[PDB]
Amino acid sequence: IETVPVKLKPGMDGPKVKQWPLTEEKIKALVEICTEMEKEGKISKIGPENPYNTPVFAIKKKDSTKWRKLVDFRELNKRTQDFWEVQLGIPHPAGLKKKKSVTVLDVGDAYFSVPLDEDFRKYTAFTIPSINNETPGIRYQYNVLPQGWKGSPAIFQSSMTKILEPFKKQNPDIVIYQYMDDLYVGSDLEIGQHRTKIEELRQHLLRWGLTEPPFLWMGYELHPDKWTVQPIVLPEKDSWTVNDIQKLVGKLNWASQIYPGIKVRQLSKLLRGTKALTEVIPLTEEAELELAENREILKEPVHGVYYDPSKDLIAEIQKQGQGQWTYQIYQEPFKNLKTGKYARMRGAHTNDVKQLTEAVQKITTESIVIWGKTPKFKLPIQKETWETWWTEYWQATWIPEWEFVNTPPLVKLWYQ
Amino acid sequence: MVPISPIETVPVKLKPGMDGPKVKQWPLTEEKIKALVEICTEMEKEGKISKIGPENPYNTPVFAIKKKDSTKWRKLVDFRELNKRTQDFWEVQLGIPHPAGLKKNKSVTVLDVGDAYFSVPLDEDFRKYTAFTIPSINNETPGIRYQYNVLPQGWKGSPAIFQSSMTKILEPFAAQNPDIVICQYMDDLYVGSDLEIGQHRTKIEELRQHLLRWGLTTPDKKHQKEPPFLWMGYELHPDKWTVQPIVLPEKDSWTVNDIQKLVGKLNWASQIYPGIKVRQLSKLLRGTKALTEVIPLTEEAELELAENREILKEPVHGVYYDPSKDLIAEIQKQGQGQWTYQIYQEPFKNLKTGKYARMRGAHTNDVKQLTEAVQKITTESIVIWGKTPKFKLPIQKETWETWWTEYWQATWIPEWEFVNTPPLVKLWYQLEKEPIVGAETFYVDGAANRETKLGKAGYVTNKGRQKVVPLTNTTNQKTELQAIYLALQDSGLEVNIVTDSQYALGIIQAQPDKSESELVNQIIEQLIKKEKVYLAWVPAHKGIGGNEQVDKLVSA
Ligand SMILES: Cc1cc(/C=C/C#N)cc(C)c1Nc1nc(Nc2ccc3scnc3c2)c2nc[nH]c2n1
Repeated sequence: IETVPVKLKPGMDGPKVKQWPLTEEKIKALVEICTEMEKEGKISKIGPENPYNTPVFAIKKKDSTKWRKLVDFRELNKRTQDFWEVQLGIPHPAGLKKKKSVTVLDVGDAYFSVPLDEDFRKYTAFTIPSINNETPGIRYQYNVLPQGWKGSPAIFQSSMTKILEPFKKQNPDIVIYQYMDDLYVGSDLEIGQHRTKIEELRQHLLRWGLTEPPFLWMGYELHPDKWTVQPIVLPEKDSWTVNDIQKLVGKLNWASQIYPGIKVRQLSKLLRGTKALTEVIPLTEEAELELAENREILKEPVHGVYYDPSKDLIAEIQKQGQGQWTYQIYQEPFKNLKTGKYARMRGAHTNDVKQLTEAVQKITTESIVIWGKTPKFKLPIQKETWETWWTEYWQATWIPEWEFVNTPPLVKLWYQ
Repeated sequence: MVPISPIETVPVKLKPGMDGPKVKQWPLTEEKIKALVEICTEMEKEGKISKIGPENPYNTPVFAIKKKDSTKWRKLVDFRELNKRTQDFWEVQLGIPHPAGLKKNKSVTVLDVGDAYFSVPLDEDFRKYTAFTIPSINNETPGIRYQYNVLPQGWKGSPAIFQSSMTKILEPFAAQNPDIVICQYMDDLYVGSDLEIGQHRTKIEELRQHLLRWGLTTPDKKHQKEPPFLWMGYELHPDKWTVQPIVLPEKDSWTVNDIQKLVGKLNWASQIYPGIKVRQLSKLLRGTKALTEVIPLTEEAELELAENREILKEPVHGVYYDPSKDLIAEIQKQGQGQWTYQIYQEPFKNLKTGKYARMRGAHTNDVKQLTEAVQKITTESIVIWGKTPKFKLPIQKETWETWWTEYWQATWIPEWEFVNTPPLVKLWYQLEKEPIVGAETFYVDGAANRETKLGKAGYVTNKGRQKVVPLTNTTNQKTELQAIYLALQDSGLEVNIVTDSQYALGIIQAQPDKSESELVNQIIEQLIKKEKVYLAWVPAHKGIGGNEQVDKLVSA
C-alpha cells in the first residue's frame, strides 16, 4: 500500500523520447487498452507541464491474438538509478542454463498491484499518437509499477520472494529467475508434469491476486541442455583444389587470431606456384599432418575465456542464406562466450527482417538465461530498414540495444 | 448568473534551481507611457492583469509600438528572459497534419477564439514571475506595478497550455460527435462535417452552446473566409488541396541565398507537383557557406530548372483520403540518385507526391536506393494514413528475388508489384559462387610507397600471362584496385581473380553500380561486360604462390 522511494541518477534529467509513427490498428488497440488501464487507476492523464516522453507501441504475443502494450523504457532504464538499497544484486543463478526444461512466464501483470512513488510518476510519461496528428496525442502517466521498467522487478522483489516461498520450499530442485516481466522456471523433469509444475505455479499468482490476468496463461518452452554451442571445423576431403586450399588457409589464418598454435606453412607450400583455381593438389605428408594438428587445436576450448559482469555483452549476427543465421556473443574480440546457428526461422521464409527479428529475440532470451543480462547487437541491416519494421515482428516484453553494420564482413564465410 | 465551469489551472514551475527574471525597465518617452497606462487600465478592467506591491522583485521590460498607419500604440512585453527560466512543456504542435491525410468535408465552419484565450488563467503561484513596471512620468513617482492573471502573449507556456485547455474542453463534444472534425490555428477554431448544411449549423449551434458552459463566446458575426483556406503553406478546398502557389523567379544573377529559396520552394512543391527535381541545384550549394555568393549555373542546372518551370506552368491538385479505397505508391528512377514518387488511390488523382535523394556515400546501387526510398515512403504513409501503401516499382520480381537472396544484409520491402515504366532497375553484374573451370586464373596485387607516392599494380596467371604497371601519386588502396582493373581489362569473358585486398573485396561485396572513385567505376564497367567473374580472397604475406609471386613483383 506504500510506495518505494525512487530517483534518477545524479545530473541526469528524465527521458524525453520522440514517439514514432504508429499504424491505425496499433492505435486502436492502445486506446482501448489505456481506457481500461486509466479506468483501473494504473495510469492517469497528464498535462503540458510534463516535458517527458517514452515511446509506446503494441505487439501480439507469441501464439496469442491479444494486443499487448509495450513501453520502450530503454531510456528511462539507463537514467533510472541502480537498485541496491536492500539487496546488493542477485548473484545470477548459474544453474538455470543447465535444465532439461526452462519455461518463461509473463508475470508482468502482477506489477500493477503496487503503486509507484508519486514523485517519480512524471518520468513515465507516454503518448498514444494520432494518425496524421489530427487530434492531439493522448498523454498518460503511470501510477503503479510499469511493465518494462527496470524498477518494477526490483521493487516488487520483496513481494515476489514471498509468493514463491510455498512452491519454492515445496520444490527445492527448481531454479527460478526473474528478468523484467519474465519469470524463468527451470525443472529437470518430463515435459508433461512440467505442464503440471508450471501449472501449479500459476496458482499462486491467481491465489495471491485474489487478495483476470492477461498473459499469465502463457508458457515459453526452452532447453538450455540441448542448447547447441559451436566449434570451428575444417573440411575433410579426398581431393583438394587450389581454391579449397586457399579457403582453408584463409579460415586457418583467421582461427589463429583466436587459437595459438595454428600453423599454415606446410599448407601454403602446396599453393606455391601460379595454379589454376579448380586444379587438384594432392596433399603432402607434411601438410596432412599440419592440418591434423590444427584440427586437434580447434577441438579444445579457448584459453582465458571469462565472463565479467562489469562489462557489456556483444552479439554479432551474420546472414548465411536460406533461412540460416549465425551469431556470436563476446566481450573481448576473439573470446566468444557463446556461438550459435539458427536454421529454419518460423513463418518468414520470404522475409529477411522477420527472421532477423526472431533471431535477435532468441539470442536475447538465451543471454538472459546464461548471464541475466541482454547483449548489445550488431545487426547486418541498414538502420533505416530495421527501424521501419522490427516492431511488426517483436513478441518479447523487453528490448535490447543495437547498432548497425554496413561493411560486409569476410568473417561470414569462416562461420559457414 | 448562469454558473460557469472554471478552466482548470495548469501547475507551472520554474526550471530546477533557477530563479525568475529581474530585468531593467527601459526608460520610456512620456508619449509611450501615457499610451501604456491606458492599455493596461482597460486590460486590468478585463481581469487580465492586477496591480502588485513593491514586494514582488521580478521584472520583465515592457514596450510601446505604434502600429503602422494607425495613431494607436500597442503594448509589447519582452518575456524572452522569463522564457529562458520557465520549464519545458509537452508541446503538441510538433506535428502539423498533412492535407493528403484529411477526408473531404462538405461544410467547414470557422469560429473565432481570441476571447476564449483569455478565459485561460495562469497558475496562481507563477503569476508573480510575470511582473512588469510601467515607468512614471518623469520618474517622479514609483512606476505602477502589474502582474498577469492569464497566459501572456509571447510566453513559453501560453501556446502549450492554451492548446491543451481547449482540447480538454472540446473532448466530450468531439467524442459524442464522431461526424465532426475540429482544428486549432491562430486565434481560430475550424469545424467541418460531412452533413447537409442544415444538420451542420445545428451542430455548430450545439458547440457554441457547449463552449458557453465555460463562459466562452465564439462570435456568430463570423469571417469573410471562403475557399481556398491559406493554412501552413497550403490551399485547402472542400474537395482538394495544393501548395500555396509556387512561382519560380526569373534571374540573370543567381546567388547562394537565391538558389536556396529556390530549392525550398521546389522541395515544398515537390509534395504535389510530380517529377520535381533538385540535385544539380543543391549541388551548387555544396560547401559554399556565403549567403551572398553568386554561384554560376551549370548547363545541367539550367535544364533541370527549365524542366521545373514547365512542371510549374500550371496548377495541380491532390485529393483527400478516402479510407474505403486502397493506397498506392509509385516510384520512378530519375538518375543522379534521384527518385520521384506519387501516392494515389485512383489513377491520376494523386493525394501527394514526392522525391527521394540518394544518401551521401562513396559507393551505391539502384536496388539499395529504391529500398531506402520505399522505406521513406513507408514511414511517411504510416504517419499520414496509418497504413502502408501498396507499391508499384520499376524492378522485376526476379531481380529483387536474386538481390535479397544473395545480399549480405537483411532486407525487405512491403507488398508490391512490378511496373514496366523505364528506366527499369536491374542488377548489372553477378559474381560467381564457385571458381570457374577453364577460366584463366589471375593472381593480382598492388603496393605503393607511402612517401614517394609511387607504387605498382599487376597480375600473373596460370597461363603465364603477366603484367606490372608503375604508378605515380597513388596509395596502397588505389594500387590494389588498379590491379584488379588490369585483370578484368586483360582477360576473356570468364575469369577467376585472386586478391589479398580486404579493402577491395569489401567494395565489390557491397555490389555497387556507381562510385565516386572513377577507379571503382571502371571496375564496375568491366564487371558488366563479363560473362562470369569469380573473386576470391587470400590472406597476404602467407606465401601463397601465385599471390607471393606477384607481391614480390609489385613491391620492387
Ligand atoms: C477541420 C480542419 C480545418 C483546417 C483548416 C485550417 C485553416 N485555415 C485544417 C485541418 C487540419 C482540419 N482538420 C481536419 N480536416 C479534415 N478534412 C477537411 C477537408 C476539407 C477542408 S477545407 C478546410 N478545412 C478542411 C478539412 C479531416 N478529415 C478527417 N479528419 C480531419 N481533420
